Amino acid sequence: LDPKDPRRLFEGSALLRRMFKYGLLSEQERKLDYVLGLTIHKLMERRLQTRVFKLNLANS
Amino acid sequence: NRTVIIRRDYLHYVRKYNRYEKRHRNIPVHISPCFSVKEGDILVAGQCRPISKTVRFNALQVVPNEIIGSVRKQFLLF
Amino acid sequence: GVGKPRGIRAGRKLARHRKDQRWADNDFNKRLLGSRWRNPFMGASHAKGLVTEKIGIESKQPNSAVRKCVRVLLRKNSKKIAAFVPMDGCLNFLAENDEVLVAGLGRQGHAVGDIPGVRFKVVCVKGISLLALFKGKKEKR
Amino acid sequence: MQMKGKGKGISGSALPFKRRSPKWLHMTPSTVVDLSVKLAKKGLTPSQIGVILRDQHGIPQVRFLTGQKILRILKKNGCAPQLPEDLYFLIKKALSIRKHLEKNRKDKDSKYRLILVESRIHRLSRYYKLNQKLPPKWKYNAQTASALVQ
Amino acid sequence: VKVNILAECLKDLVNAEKMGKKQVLLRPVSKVVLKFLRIMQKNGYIGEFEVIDDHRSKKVVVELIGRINKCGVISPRYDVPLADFEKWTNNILPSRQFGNVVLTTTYGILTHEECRKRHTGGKILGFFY
Amino acid sequence: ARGPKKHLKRINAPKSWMLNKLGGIWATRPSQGPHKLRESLPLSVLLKERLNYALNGRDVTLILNDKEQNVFVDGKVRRDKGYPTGLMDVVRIEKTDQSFRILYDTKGRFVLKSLSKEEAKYKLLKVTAKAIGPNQIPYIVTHDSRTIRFPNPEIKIGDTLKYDLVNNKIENFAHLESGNVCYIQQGNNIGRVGIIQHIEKHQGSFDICHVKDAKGNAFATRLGNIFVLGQGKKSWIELPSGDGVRETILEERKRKFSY
RNA sequence: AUGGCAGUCACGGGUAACGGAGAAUUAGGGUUCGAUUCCGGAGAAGGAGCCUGAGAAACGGCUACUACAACUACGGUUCGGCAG
RNA sequence: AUAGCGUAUAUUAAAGUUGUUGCAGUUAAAAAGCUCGUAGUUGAACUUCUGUUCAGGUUCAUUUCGAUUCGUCGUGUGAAACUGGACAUACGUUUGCAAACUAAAAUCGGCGUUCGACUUAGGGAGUAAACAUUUUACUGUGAAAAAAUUAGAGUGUUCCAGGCAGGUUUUAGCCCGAAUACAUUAGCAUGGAAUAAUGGAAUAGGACUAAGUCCAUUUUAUUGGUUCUUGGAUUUGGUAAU
RNA sequence: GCAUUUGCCAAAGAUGUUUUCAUUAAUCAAGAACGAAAGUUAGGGGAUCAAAGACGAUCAGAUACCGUCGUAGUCUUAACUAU
RNA sequence: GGAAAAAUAAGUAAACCCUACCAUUUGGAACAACAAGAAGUCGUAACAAGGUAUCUGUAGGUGAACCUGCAGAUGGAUCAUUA
Ligand SMILES: [Mg+2]
Ligand SMILES: [Mg+2]
Ligand SMILES: [Mg+2]
Ligand SMILES: [Mg+2]
Ligand SMILES: [Mg+2]
Ligand SMILES: [Mg+2]
Ligand SMILES: [Mg+2]
Ligand SMILES: [Mg+2]
Ligand SMILES: [Mg+2]
Ligand SMILES: [Mg+2]
Ligand SMILES: [Mg+2]
Ligand SMILES: [Mg+2]
Ligand SMILES: [Mg+2]
Ligand SMILES: [Mg+2]
Ligand SMILES: [Mg+2]
Ligand SMILES: [Mg+2]
Ligand SMILES: [Mg+2]
Ligand SMILES: [Mg+2]
Ligand SMILES: [Mg+2]
Ligand SMILES: [Mg+2]
Ligand SMILES: [Mg+2]
Repeated sequence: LDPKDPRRLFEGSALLRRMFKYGLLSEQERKLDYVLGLTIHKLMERRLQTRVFKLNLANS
Repeated sequence: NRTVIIRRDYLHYVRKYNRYEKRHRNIPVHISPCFSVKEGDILVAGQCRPISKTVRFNALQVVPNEIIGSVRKQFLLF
Repeated sequence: GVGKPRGIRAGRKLARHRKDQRWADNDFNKRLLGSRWRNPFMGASHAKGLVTEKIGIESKQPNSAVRKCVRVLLRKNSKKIAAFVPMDGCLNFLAENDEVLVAGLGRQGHAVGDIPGVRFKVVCVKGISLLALFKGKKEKR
Repeated sequence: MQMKGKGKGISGSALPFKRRSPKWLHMTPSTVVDLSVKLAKKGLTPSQIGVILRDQHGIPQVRFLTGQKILRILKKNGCAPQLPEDLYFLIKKALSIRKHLEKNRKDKDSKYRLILVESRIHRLSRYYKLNQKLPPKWKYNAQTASALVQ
Repeated sequence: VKVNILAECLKDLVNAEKMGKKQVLLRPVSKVVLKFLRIMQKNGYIGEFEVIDDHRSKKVVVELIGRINKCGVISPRYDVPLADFEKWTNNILPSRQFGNVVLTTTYGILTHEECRKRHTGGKILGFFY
Repeated sequence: ARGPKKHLKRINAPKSWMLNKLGGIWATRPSQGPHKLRESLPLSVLLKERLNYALNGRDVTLILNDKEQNVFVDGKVRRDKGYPTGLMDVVRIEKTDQSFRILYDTKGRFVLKSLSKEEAKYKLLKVTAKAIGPNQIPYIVTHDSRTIRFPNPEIKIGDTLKYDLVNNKIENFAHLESGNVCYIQQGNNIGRVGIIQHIEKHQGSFDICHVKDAKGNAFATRLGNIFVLGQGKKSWIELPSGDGVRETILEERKRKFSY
């Protein structure tokens, strides 16, 4: 879409806002183009599993 | 008797090939004596109640026109 | 230009051409000519039948072997069928006149490279999956 | 190059640039219009008349000088050659063929050639009729041709 | 016979840059041929160009820079809603970086891109990159 | 078809009722009344899902059947599970003296506006047809299927009247003409309120209209969908969701979460 | 009175064809399905006829025929039609 | 692969192996032996180009300015093009509105004039209706049911997904929701300058204009008779680079 | 498909054009004109070569490749056949 | 005056029969026929100029492949020889 598309401007932002609530992109990574460079390895790390362990809350 | 057939010429689009083909619908038109007919002229019909099996259109405005021969050959996106 | 015509007004032409030149496809020509309905199963995936007799058939070209086969009579269809009985001892379970469930072998047409005119597989004896009869701990009558 | 999948070239004729009339010549449009219609009266083709005015009386392109195309000049002056050169001639030879064919009812190459020539004539009729430049009921068959012979 | 001289002229030209010709003479020319030309010129593909007055239908001579990679027309000039654009941009153009799909509009003739500005576009004409 | 339909399906019942998709399978089918099927809100919907005074289905059955009379529509008592309360109506909940406007959202959902004993008096009527009937007498008719006897003569067919329910009296009308305020009863643009720009009639069978409003937006709709909410800028009733004006999904965000 | 339709495919035939909303895979374009919750249509064993009513040729109403289902003291009877 | 996994059959993709996009056709399958030819398909080039200036943004550039920060705004130039105006033999005319300024005339004041305020005339601009041959095609909005697809909000224990839910620390009450997009094909409203087709004055006649004459006719209470407005028919004369 | 001379009959390309006409055109289902041989019908004609056939020879076999003869055809008029 | 059975004519028209035709299925045999395979049998066509070449068309003959006449094409065993 055009960079000033009523749609993009709204859905684009909201998609990002969601990448933020789940913390996949850091504050300083707004621009949509970044939505793509997302490792499945990164999205895997934000799981109750990957977290409980990386929170020294488990032995493994 | 005071009834005529008008032929409309339109194009139809073809989703796949992204192009058109020619097509023609024939129409039963009723002609009040008032205007004088002639074959091969453009006519204006209105939507009048069913007058017969086919008829459902009456002539309201007639324009005389010249086509040198075949009315069938004649095909105009009028 | 090439053979095909590139007119914006000539869609019709291209259209009819494709519908026509398309009969040259067997896959098309096949289902289009209700051919599937005329085979022994009448389109069906499987068919029940009665064993008419266990016959054996010889392997082809570089292979030489006695294949196990049962001649079956399909129920509503009522046709003579050539059916290959699978694995090793298999035919030892098929008693003549029992009820059998048959299905095709790799796309209905060419039989396995080895077999001659057989187009079917036998999967059930008296309504008992063969595999089941093939492994002791399963079933037997 | 008309009815010819194989033969084709370039005869000649390229009107010179300068759209005005040649210097050396002096002739009010009218002067020419007389010669033109006079010559025409004698029974000439606008096709042939123009040829004279070029070969004889140094008038390269009557159109450039009058601001009028020959056939037009002629039509304005009643001296209009009824049937156009185009059709006229084609029909002429189209006919000549038929006569020759008769005494040579076996000459096949000529049967063929006529087929092409008669074909053309039907192409002109289609045309000349559509430009309301010839009555719609016009029809070249054998009687249309012999009709002009009388 | 002849048709879409824009195509006649266009390829004659491509054949030029492709052969490495220093300049080209396009024989049958029209307003279209010229507009397209000044659009390529304006975008910087072709160089200076002169129109000779053939008392019949002008002849044009276009100087060849050496940046034209390809410039052709498109068979029947289909109609193209603004919605039909990406289809053609990903289709004709070698990238999302040389956007040059000339179209005809009611708003005249615009670059593949300009048509999005004016917000209309319509029938395809040709392409160059 | 067999005869005349008689039910209604959950799935098929208008999005204006903001209905429960999972709900059941049906939905109270509006009873033939003052307003058309689609343009209406059967009471059961009005109390159960709307007000929420009722709840389960039997809850209604009590309310409208109870010998006390708890529901009033335009100064009258109603006891029909699905009376089609329509646009610009006035509903009173006896036992609490509640007064409501039956008006559409800006997003097209039926909204209940709370009125003061003041507006609860007047109700806005739109003129259906106008012709003279029996023994030389003039009759006017309102969308609300009101039939009027001896009405002021300066009233053209597409008018809008202010009605004093208390006296079943008319007062201050106002036709639709370049320069008025309007509400659109239905369409891809319902719930909007703006200034009429001009009305281009095309007679061929369908006239159109244009409009402006707060943020000066351009609106387009067919006359049949224009309801004159007032004459010359001043609206005549309090509107729901602030002023009758909807926001871009973009304006909603910036107003709420301020993006 | 003699027209009406037709290669811009009439007329006729096939369809394991009730039409849509939609369903499966899809770079784009396509390919194949839609009995089946929404809508519209058709039908209630086949076929025709009708009473009644605001409303159906209804069909969980009636009449006759074709083929059938249930009882019988064989005289006669059935509010006999599960594609709810 | 894993509470799942084989198999049979129809079907999708791989199939640029049915191809409009996007195939092949000397020899691998495939140009007809060859010509004519109505349907069909396809068709050359010309018709305000262009310039000047103003304005609104737009961008981009920046030996640059003011603000903010974790990335934007304002300002200036140049530039392009858009737009929209205007004017230039140059896309319109009437109306009503509004009007913006100017040329005269009036009135009022001071000393016929120096000047000022206030009137008639005047078009832009500013809307709405009537016109620019007729369509194609494109813009845009009206219409395109719901459910489904996309999709916003929303921790149903995640999730399928439902459309709910959020805060009792204002709790006989509070806050917030049920949004949005796509919908091609045919119809409607509408903006339009390109391509494309179609059309206007050539037998002549057309165009604009004045008068004359004849036919037809609305309002004049109505009927006549005149006249007259309004349409149409001609004849003539004038105008126009016919 | 067309090569002896000469004479008629209608035709054709290309070139040459400061001649007219001014889109008249490209290709084409239908639908037609042609299309060596061989072959067919009814007449001509019949020199040479020659399918079938009759013979010699060659071969294990030869009604085949060589040799001696020979009918249809090959030539023609008028029909038909289309590869 | 209303009104049951009965009877009546024109009508809608069930079923049934006859006369034609369509669609969809399904059926049939000895001998025959077709399909596929081979170090069956007889010979050798074709490739090699495969006994001095294949091949196309048409015609005629023959255990068989095929031979033969007339006309072609090289995909040939030639891209070539007036002095
Ligand atoms: Mg055409
Ligand atoms: Mg093998
Ligand atoms: Mg040439
Ligand atoms: Mg009810
Ligand atoms: Mg109406
Ligand atoms: Mg049918
Ligand atoms: Mg279907
Ligand atoms: Mg249903
Ligand atoms: Mg309906
Ligand atoms: Mg059941
Ligand atoms: Mg697998
Ligand atoms: Mg295949
Ligand atoms: Mg002007
Ligand atoms: Mg010689
Ligand atoms: Mg012949
Ligand atoms: Mg003979
Ligand atoms: Mg010997
Ligand atoms: Mg001899
Ligand atoms: Mg063998
Ligand atoms: Mg041979
Ligand atoms: Mg033979």
